[PDB]
Amino acid sequence: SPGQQGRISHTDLVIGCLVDLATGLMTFTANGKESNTFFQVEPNTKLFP
Amino acid sequence: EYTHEKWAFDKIQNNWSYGENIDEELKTHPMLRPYKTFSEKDKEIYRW
Repeated sequence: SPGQQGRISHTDLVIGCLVDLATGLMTFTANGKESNTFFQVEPNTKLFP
Repeated sequence: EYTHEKWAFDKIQNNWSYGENIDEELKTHPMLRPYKTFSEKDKEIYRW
């Protein structure tokens, strides 16, 4: 959060990752909100969480 | 003014705010205001 005073706020954070195996697109979400970052990869690629 | 600002900064970052009373539980202090708002006699808390 902007202007957050460190770890004073006792709230958990959840980050989700989505991948499309047919188009090569990887996206991320945080607390149910979208993010501007995205990635594109070539066919026949292996990925590890 | 610097001494006040440093004392105020540490308190405000520990989530303390302005209010009529000095309360440890509710995190309130009446001196959590600009040094310019203090009277000359009040400024003696720092100058003395």
